[PDB]
Amino acid sequence: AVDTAEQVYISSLALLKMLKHGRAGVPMEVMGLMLGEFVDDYTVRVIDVFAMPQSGTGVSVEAVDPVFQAKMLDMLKQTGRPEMVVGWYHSHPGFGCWLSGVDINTQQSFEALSERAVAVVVDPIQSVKGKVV
Amino acid sequence: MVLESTMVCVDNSEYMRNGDFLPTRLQAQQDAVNIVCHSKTRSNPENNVGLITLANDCEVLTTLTPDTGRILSKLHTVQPKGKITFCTGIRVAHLALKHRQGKNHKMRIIAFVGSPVEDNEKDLVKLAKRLKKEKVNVDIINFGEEEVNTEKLTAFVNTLNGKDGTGSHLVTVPPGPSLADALISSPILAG
Amino acid sequence: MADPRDKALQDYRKKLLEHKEIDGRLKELREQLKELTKQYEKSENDLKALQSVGQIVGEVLKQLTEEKFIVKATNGPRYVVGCRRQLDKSKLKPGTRVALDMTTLTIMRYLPREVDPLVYNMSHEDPGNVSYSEIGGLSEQIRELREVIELPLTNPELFQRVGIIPPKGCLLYGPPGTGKTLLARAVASQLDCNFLKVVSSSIVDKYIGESARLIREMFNYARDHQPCIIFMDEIDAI
Amino acid sequence: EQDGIGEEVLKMSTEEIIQRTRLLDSEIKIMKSEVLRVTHELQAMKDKIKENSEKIKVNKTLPYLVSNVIELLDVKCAVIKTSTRQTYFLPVIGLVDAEKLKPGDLVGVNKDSYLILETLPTEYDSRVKAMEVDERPTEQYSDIGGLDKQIQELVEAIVLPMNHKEKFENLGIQPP
Amino acid sequence: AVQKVVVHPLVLLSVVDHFNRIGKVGNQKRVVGVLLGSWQKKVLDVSNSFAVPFDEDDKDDSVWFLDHDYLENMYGMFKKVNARERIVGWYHTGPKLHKNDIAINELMKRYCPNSVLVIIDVKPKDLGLPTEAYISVEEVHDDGTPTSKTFEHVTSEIGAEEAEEVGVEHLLRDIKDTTVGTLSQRITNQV
Amino acid sequence: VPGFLQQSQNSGPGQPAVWHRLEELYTKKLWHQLTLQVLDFVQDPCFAQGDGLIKLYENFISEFEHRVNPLSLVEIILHVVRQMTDPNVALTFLEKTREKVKSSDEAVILCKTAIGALKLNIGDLQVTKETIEDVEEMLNNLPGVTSVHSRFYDLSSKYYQTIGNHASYYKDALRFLGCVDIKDLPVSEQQERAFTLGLAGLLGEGVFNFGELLMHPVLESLRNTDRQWLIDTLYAFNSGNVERFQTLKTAWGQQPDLAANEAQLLRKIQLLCLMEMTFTRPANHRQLTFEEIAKSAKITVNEVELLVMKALSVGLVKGSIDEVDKRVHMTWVQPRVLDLQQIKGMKDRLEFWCTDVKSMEMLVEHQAHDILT
Ligand SMILES: Nc1ncnc2c1ncn2[C@@H]1O[C@H](COP(=O)(O)OP(=O)(O)OP(=O)(O)O)[C@@H](O)[C@H]1O
Ligand SMILES: [Zn+2]
Repeated sequence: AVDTAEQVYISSLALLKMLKHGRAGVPMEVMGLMLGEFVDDYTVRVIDVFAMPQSGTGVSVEAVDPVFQAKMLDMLKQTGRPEMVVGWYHSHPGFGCWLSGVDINTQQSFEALSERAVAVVVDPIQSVKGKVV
Repeated sequence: MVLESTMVCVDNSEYMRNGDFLPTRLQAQQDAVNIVCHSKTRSNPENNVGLITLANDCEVLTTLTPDTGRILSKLHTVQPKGKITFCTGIRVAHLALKHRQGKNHKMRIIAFVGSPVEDNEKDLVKLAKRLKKEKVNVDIINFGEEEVNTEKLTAFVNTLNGKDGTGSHLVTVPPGPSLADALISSPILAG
Repeated sequence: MADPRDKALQDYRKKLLEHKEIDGRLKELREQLKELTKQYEKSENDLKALQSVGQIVGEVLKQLTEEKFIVKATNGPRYVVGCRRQLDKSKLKPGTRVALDMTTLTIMRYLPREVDPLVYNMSHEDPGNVSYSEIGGLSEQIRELREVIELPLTNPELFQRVGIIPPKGCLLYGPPGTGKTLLARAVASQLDCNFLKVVSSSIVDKYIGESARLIREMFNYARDHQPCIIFMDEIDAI
Repeated sequence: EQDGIGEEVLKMSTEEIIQRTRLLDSEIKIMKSEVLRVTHELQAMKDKIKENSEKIKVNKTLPYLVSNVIELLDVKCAVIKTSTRQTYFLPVIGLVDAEKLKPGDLVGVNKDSYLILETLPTEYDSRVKAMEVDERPTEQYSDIGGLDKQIQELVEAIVLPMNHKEKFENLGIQPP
Repeated sequence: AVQKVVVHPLVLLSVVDHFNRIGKVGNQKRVVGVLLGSWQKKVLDVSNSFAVPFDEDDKDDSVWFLDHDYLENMYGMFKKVNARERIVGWYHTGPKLHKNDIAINELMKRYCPNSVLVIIDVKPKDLGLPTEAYISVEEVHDDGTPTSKTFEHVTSEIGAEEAEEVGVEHLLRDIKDTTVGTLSQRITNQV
Repeated sequence: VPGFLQQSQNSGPGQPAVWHRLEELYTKKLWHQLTLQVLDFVQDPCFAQGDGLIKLYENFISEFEHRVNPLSLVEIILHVVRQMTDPNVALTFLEKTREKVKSSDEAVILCKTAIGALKLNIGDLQVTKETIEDVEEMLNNLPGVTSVHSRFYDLSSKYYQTIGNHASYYKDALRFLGCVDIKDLPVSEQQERAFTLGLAGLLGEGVFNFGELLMHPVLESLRNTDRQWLIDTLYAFNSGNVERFQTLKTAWGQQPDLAANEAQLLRKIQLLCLMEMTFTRPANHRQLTFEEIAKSAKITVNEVELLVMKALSVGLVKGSIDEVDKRVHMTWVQPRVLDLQQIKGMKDRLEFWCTDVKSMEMLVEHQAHDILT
């Protein structure tokens, strides 16, 4: 009853929604939620990635609007497919990738509410030559 | 408390601007839409009321939505200048009943007919046997001018709910003054 | 029922008191809606103005190749950037001033010159709206002075027909109170384009090279703007 | 009022109960159709201007930055020099207009977007601040002895220009 | 007056996403959604899109339904999260189109004046066949023929900006076909 | 009021069975089956002498009307005021009926056409250019009436009796025959429809035949019985030959408006035969000499050069003229309609082009497969 080595299955349109939203507001720390499907114990998939309306706070638990998300998720139940969130994302253009002071707290709030909630960090100012970090 | 999908159907054909009533028939059918959406709301606020036309095009003007403030703005300046087309009006109302955001409600259609229909008896019985295979109850209410006890309407209302069906009341309005008391006696509670 | 001359005379009077009553407040409802659209336009103008990145101001040192432009910011390091698409690189003269992107760093928009808001104050002021009529006993001196100023800035064809180049300017020396500052009102009221007023006493500073920097800054505004007049009072100080 | 009576006298059954019905029926049916239409359009636009004034408020952070306006262009466009010796430029200014500003103003600047949103009433050197002397005690003029002519000639010189601002304008003179 | 469109690759795969979403229970073999745009001057550009539940009865091929409340909700959300992207038209798949596409277009021109559609090809991907686009034109027909609609074609392209090609190139990683080739790619280009 | 229709019950065959239906539908306050029945009364091809009795009833409708689509109201009042036959007051009557309804229904557009068609008998210079232009300005945002263009076409046929209207008339005659679908009137007027169609396209400045009339059976299925000279002279022009017999037998048969235009139509066939005789040769040896044009267009040597200067100034060809070999070069740039017999060889030269481009592709793929990869 412990982790061994998980494998994240991302889709082609998932990362494309990540780069365009990250490039969109570069100096304002874009923030959205990641939607997928726990298929078993230690493989996890994500096909559909949506964004969240940001605020003056920035990347935090407070920019996550609960009434907007459940209004959004309900409208996704009839069109396409209904599923449950499996994590979140944010952008750190100032550096590489590590979990910030408040990124670790909203991680704890998500893995206490949802199951494990993997957090994705994308550096939009680095994905330039032929590679993404 | 009952969960249904109320799909009111209006008529904006050219035979609506006669005004045999003491008010305008458009105003008579407008207040008819008013008193039925007030009825479906206070009975259960979880239903939805949406208008549909059928004359010269079945344009979905308002979506089948639980809000009513949009519909009340869309009752005005309807411009009745088309020709009544009733044959596809059932099939376009059922396709609205298949596209629903919740597959838990019941299915009930009420219709306002203020113009004579010109359709084959084969077409209505193919549509009536289609509503039997789909278990859909449609009400037919006549306005304005009406030939009394037409064959095409009476055989359709019979074949819509046969062998102890719902009780879809075929309202026959008089061409006299004849206010909304004929429409709030049987059908508003006993559909 | 029937057709009288009394009841049908009173039939519409109980009605005309309603049809203008329902019509009168409609103009109030349309006007309030029109102001609300004007308020909505300004709110939407505030929404579009909310997303502004801001552009780094820098200057073009030189041009390396057809896409490589050695530029430099006002305090920061030097960069090698290019242009967007149709930025007309032949105009990018080595010493012009541009606006760089914050993140891409490439050239967005070139800027003509600076203003130095110190000498902004020596531009914007009203003379007097005076009209050669608030001055007396001086028409010999006035017409002679207007002759050398107005004619090059209006009609240089007379100076072609002679050939001779016009001269720069005049000196208004005189014992005080004679009305020598009153003329500078007059020439800056009529046929004014760009009139600078220098007090020639405030242009000194405590730092050793700053006064010379002010002078060249005054003359580049004079080359920025075509025909322009530089009024320096009291040459006796400097 | 004569035209409404004269159309009741000559004819009786042509345009009495016809002219005074057909244009009054057409008027009220337009007025009924527009009294809910303009109202529903009014209320929906009050919501949209509320949601935007909400959204401007949420993005409105408090910590600001002072700067200095250098210039102003149109092909609207303004040059900002911050207090960190850093120069900036925008296509569009922000919440304040282009025609209410001037070079030399200490506007409040966002730390990230660099947007002009505040005015910051622009103080200066402390020396003339030290020269501002308010709260002048009322000294009664009768404390002065023997110099009452000069008192009046002063009061004639200054106080009447302060009070009678329009007596000196219609006469054709200028107060010294 | 549209020269040409240039939608990113974001909606291209999407539709195929939504076509993969419906194919478990769907028997419609066509996916009709709503195209979003950012109309700049004369050239058109699409970054984002979404779908909407749409069915079409094969009988009488004239009966359709669109959910506009779901359109009014989700577009207002997209404008709230991103106040750059707006409506420009719609899209469907399948080369053989059904004849209600005029009826779809004439309704939603109350949204977009220069309404435009893009046809993608989910199943045909073997020959050289990219996306295809039309324009909403209302003329007679030519001169001496009865009056008609006559869908006019506008040319298309697949543009590609920065900051997505790095996301594109890193997903290819199979042949990748580097620029100017050493004489063997050029012959295949001529083949 | 009901006594007025009882005393006006006469003057129409079989009175009471339609007048009892008229007075009952009067009393049911409907406006459509009544209006169809009034439209049925006016359409009855009689002397229709009860204009003074129907104008009071059409007045009596319009008093308590306030409900009816004014289109069919003015569509019948144009039949009423035409039966009254009084142009002194018909203009003031029609301008009263136009101003009394200024609603959202586009009924002014057919009133303005009803102004012009009644006014284009006398004094036709002062408002006539204005009353034709106001219709074409007000034919926007709605290609769905088809009566306003019909009434616009009717006044343009009334305007055709002028000095200069020949090119715009023929293009208008193509539009109206396009917007109409049914024929709904016998051939005894349709034969003069196609006949004045044949003249206006023949007396056109730049319009010679233009095509899209041999395909439409609106002329050949209506005049294959009478006046065969006009069908044949359209055939000799689409064939492009001079055929001095047939182009003369039309000059005998049609006397008026052909005497002052006969040398013009000789000029038109001399410019037309070029762009088909260069189509007979499929761009192989399109350097043609002056001798073959002089043989085909039966024109002398000293006039082929004035001929081809005119043809280059028209714009149907942009070729060159050489005289060091006296051979005229032809770069034919203005296409037309063609029949299926000339489509056949055009489909074959596509297949010849197809089977060569394919065969050369097999040769490249065979040769360069080993370095294709
Ligand atoms: N000759 C004159 N005619 C009319 N007004 C005069 C004349 N001379 C002076 N003034 C008045 O003087 C004022 C202008 O100041 P003025 O130019 O006299 O100072 P100034 O001569 O420049 O003094 P200084 O030479 O000490 O700088 C004006 O208000 C004007 O009314
Ligand atoms: Zn982070």
